Amino acid sequence: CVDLAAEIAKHCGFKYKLTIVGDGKYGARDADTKIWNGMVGELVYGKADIAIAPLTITLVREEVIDFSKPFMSLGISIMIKKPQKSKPGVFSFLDPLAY
Amino acid sequence: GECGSALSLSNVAGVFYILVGGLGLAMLVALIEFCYKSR
Amino acid sequence: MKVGGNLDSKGYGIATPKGSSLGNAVNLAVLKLNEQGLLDKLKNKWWYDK
Amino acid sequence: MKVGGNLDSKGYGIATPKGSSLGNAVNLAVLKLNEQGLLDKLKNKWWYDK
Repeated sequence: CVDLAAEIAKHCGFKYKLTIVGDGKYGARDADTKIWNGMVGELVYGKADIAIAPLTITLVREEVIDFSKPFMSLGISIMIKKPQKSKPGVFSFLDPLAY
Repeated sequence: GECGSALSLSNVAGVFYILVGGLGLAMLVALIEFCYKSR
Repeated sequence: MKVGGNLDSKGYGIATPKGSSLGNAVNLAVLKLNEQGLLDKLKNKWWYDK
Repeated sequence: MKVGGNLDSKGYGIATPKGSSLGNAVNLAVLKLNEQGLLDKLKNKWWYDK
């Protein structure tokens, strides 16, 4: 997204400052207070003029901010720890019996 | 809600035991008839 | 390891405050960059090339 | 049998001649039908129900 930001800035002809989101969040609206945090809050409260990040296009976000057409496609997925099929001893040959 | 390979030495090791008592007695009777009857 | 299919299908977009004048031009820039094949090269560069 | 994951991720849309006046109203109808949960029921009906 740094390279993408450079490309976008070139194609649209603007100077930009990369700022790390204060809270390290993508952006969510506090239920009760209705306050957006993260980069969404940065846009909502005028702390930044554009967001160039892995910001998921969502309905609740599209209700409060504008999105370009998708530049990347993804889905929720599952990560598991790696496992090894093969593990070798000496006499596991003998292990069915005990010392 | 709060609720949501090995080896058994013992089992026949007993039969080891019994087998061995069988051994000792077997030899007892053995040398008691050998000594007793023979001599 | 990633196991199974994805649970949903969506994308990332460039977001602006509602009614920002950049939004349209940024969107068209994104369209050009997609149409140039740049995004596949950049994805390979940052995911798989190393 | 379907093997592996999908190679891409996309969808079907209702298409109109460019500048057709139906496009907007049809699109909002589609949005409502999605929001009603009708499409999942119809998909079950024509894919799996039989």
